[PDB]
Amino acid sequence: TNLTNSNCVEEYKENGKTKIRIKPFNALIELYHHQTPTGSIKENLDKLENYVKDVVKAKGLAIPTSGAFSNTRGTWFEVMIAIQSWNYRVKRELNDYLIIKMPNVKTFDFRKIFDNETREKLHQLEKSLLTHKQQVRLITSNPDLLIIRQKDLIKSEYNLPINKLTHENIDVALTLFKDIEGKCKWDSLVAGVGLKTSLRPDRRLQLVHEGNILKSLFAHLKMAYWNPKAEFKYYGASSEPVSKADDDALQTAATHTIVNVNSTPERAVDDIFSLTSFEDIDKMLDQIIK
Amino acid sequence: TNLTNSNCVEEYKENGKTKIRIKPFNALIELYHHQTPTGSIKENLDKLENYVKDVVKAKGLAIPTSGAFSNTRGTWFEVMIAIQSWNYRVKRELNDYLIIKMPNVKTFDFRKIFDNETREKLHQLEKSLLTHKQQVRLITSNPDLLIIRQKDLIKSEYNLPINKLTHENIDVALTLFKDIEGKCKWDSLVAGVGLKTSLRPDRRLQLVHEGNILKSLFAHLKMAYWNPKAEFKYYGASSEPVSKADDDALQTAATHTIVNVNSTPERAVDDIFSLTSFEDIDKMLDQIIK
DNA sequence: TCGCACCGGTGCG
DNA sequence: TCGCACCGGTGCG
Ligand SMILES: [Ca+2]
Ligand SMILES: [Ca+2]
Ligand SMILES: [Cl-]
Ligand SMILES: [Cl-]
Repeated sequence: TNLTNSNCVEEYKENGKTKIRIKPFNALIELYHHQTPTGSIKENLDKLENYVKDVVKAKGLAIPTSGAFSNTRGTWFEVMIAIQSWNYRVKRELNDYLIIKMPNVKTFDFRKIFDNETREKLHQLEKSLLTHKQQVRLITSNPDLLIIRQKDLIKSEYNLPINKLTHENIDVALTLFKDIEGKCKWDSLVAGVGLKTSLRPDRRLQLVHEGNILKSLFAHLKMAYWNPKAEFKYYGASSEPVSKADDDALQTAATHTIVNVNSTPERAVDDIFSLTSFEDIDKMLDQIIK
Repeated sequence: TNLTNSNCVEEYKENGKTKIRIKPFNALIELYHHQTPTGSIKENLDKLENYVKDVVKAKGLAIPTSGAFSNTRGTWFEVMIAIQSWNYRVKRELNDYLIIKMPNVKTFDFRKIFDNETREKLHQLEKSLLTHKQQVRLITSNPDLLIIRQKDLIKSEYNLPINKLTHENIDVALTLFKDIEGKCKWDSLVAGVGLKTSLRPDRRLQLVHEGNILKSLFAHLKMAYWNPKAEFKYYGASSEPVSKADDDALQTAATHTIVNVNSTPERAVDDIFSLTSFEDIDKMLDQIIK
């Protein structure tokens, strides 16, 4: 019952008023410092939410808003996937694959992953797209997970599994991206994944935009290197059931692949996964990689 | 002070519990039955929100959630733009232009606007995109406003201005789409507009997806009819200031226009408007149409 | 200071 | 019954 000394919430000052802030990572640690989560993802998210809700209540404080939990639930789901993806490549012994949880585009633009030769190809494109009366760009939010196949990137440190959630464990999973800055050959990036706790008819179109933009960058790289064999695939994943409507929407073409009558149409999002249990995270990775 | 007899909120039964529901149209009528809104849009939205908030408070009831107001504010902004667009074409005497507020994709798929010859061209595309091992589609939410140039579509009934907000006035603005079912030639549709009370780094990419998909449908129509002169433009509009970041994101290419080194890159969203006052709605329409 | 990216809770047909 | 499309309120660097 010692909820009163929890640190999953945090008081702070704003306009002479004490304000409340959820600490999402702290909530993870306090519930999982002995054992990372198992069973139903959706149920674990609610357990985390009802924990903080009990911490505030016993502390005498105001309930955080629905917006605060949306932000927080998004992080819980991402950290859960990241950690389970870290452990997947260990127990499967995939010594040439990395599954990386990416930060936001300002912290680390995903194009920074690539080597010099490829970063300049992309810069040739970027620069040429601005050299017109009407300036154009190619912008999107960072993919949530990147799957990279490149042997020389794996170090022995990565083969140690994460059995418990600590500030230090979460930090290595969430800074792994740093190790690969500059080192990737263009055709080593093999897939990306967009993660959402839930979908909505509007928010689900964000996955399509993302895949469309990434594949467009990649189609350009296929051309510059004149390599028709290399592929980049993009995927969505939800913590809820995926309806038929969600399915139809996520069948939307990568529009540059439908210009001519003889082109093979390509989907922007190759597939959408409904992650009910942690087991399903393993199942999804099986399809993506193999 | 007679807030107690307002109908902008409405009690209803759910699991033996009386629940509260905002009636957004009713709020509009009760505040604007003598005079449609003028001045600052953003301020009028807050006036509508503080009206309902005062109605519930004086009635003794629970405050509607932040989600309820998001849904409601979205409608207020749309009805305001629609009505002001109705009056724009009247006072400007544009006898060959319609600016139509569109409903959702299930109520009225926007492709229903087109004549038979064009609806079959689109069906040839739709059918061909499914005739592959990997089924693909072209899906998006309905554009908020359509701008259509076709003389034979204007009737004298449309030239009467809307000076006050009544259930009957709002209804004609919101059912105008019905009049044009089947009657549009492909190159009569000249622009679309996506309307948002506010932007966010994720929600703003929805405008890009939309414009990308619409222009892709249109590029196909340009090809089938072999007409290089016809254009379709797509625009965004916010009720808040538009930052530089919002601007950069909305400079994103329509990806099918950047495949070859000699193609002229096209933006998915041709421009983004910050609508501070009702006057700005008139200004935007001036740029779009002329 | 603000930009990024998160997602639930609606009103309505 | 649910699918559509709406958008604010965050935690954090
Ligand atoms: Ca995501
Ligand atoms: Ca809109
Ligand atoms: Cl195991
Ligand atoms: Cl006037």
